[PDB]
Amino acid sequence: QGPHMALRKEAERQALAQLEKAKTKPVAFAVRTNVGYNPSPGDEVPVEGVAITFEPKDFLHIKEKYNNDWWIGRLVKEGCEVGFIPSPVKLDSLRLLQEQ
Amino acid sequence: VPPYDVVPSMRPIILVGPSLKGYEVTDMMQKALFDFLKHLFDGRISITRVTADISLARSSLAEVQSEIERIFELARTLQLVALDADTINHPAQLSKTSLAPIIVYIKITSPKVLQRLIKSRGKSQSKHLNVQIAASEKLAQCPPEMFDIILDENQLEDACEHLAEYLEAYWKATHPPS
Amino acid sequence: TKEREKAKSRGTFQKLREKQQLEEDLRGYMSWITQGEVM
Repeated sequence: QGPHMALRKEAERQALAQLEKAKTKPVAFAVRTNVGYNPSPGDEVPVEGVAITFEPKDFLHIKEKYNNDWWIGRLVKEGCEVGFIPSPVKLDSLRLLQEQ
Repeated sequence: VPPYDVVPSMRPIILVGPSLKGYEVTDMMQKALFDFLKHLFDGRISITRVTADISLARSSLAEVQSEIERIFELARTLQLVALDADTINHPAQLSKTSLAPIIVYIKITSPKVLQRLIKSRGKSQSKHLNVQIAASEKLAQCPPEMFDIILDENQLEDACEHLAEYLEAYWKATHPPS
Repeated sequence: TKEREKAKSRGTFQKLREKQQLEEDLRGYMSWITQGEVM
């Protein structure tokens, strides 16, 4: 409610400012994906709407590391911008919640 | 099973599949292709000459990995990387490391023309007739969708219209506008 | 037309298609040489 919206909405804009301030940062390390993933509404996404999706065997030029559950980086594709890359421990967290 | 693998930020460009390398036939066909990409993308490419077999991670581990980490250095400044590798003759030959290079597959559209190329190289390559056609067949046995860039064009400009435009479509994929 | 028909259905199409392809594959093979040795 009103006491829950004071801290949850001030985290979305603070993670959006970190997302805007990483597009000009140089590419640190790129990864090769093995499985497929698309963003969902319950994935604890920091800025709801700006997450990216990858299928099996895609490439992700990771710019920086936002937290322990989301990386910041872009898709290797014409016109694609930065986005929220799920970490391997976030990909470890998402499958075990499908069982519990 | 790890889902993410540490690959370079700019994939190294490699050429393979005309036939077996280590001959006057296959290498001198590729040497014409290294000349085109040297001056067309001059200032935004890093072209090297590869010596040690990088399909091993013969040479030890240290002499190969110090050359793999040199490819890791050539991806830091966000420019194109090109490899003159002399023993690469298979798609899955470079499937086990953490590089994932660009598999430009030179396609000879007719197998009979290769052994006419062989008799044009004198009698030095005429002693090596059927041994080149083995991996010329085996690369033709490999599926073309497993590769990256296919060149079936006899003339210079038509193999080079693909060789420039595909990586120019790949450069704009890696690099976003401001 | 009838005469053309007796030739082309017998074997004469592949005599002019191969050697026009085996020439344009020859010049592509010799362009891979002449840039190589040249450069």
